[PDB]
Amino acid sequence: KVFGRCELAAAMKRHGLDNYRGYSLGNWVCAAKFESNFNTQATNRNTDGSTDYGILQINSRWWCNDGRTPGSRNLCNIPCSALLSSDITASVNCAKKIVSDGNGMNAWVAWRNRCKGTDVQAWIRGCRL
Repeated sequence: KVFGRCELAAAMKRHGLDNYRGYSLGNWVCAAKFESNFNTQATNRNTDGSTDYGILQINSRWWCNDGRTPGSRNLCNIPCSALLSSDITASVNCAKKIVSDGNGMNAWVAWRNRCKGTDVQAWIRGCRL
């Protein structure tokens, strides 16, 4: 499923992402906008044997189990394909696990690159929240 900027804002908000670990709602819409394009079915295949999955692009070597990624941990207890459905629960759930440990949304390269220290309050402007 491919989200529209506000229904993704409203959905991420449904799921308690607004202000989770000190990052406002727009910080998330932004990472997801630049990582996948609100495309929950996106898949990228890095160098190292890992692959990135869904709307947020979570990495198979720390976070999920697709079983073809060595050096695999399974910190989210999730198959990487649960990350590609249309409901963002699994992805939100695995996003909180990530962000929680100790680096923050710095975990996401695209937020680092294109959202970090920018007026992110502008990816939620307009939306009923």
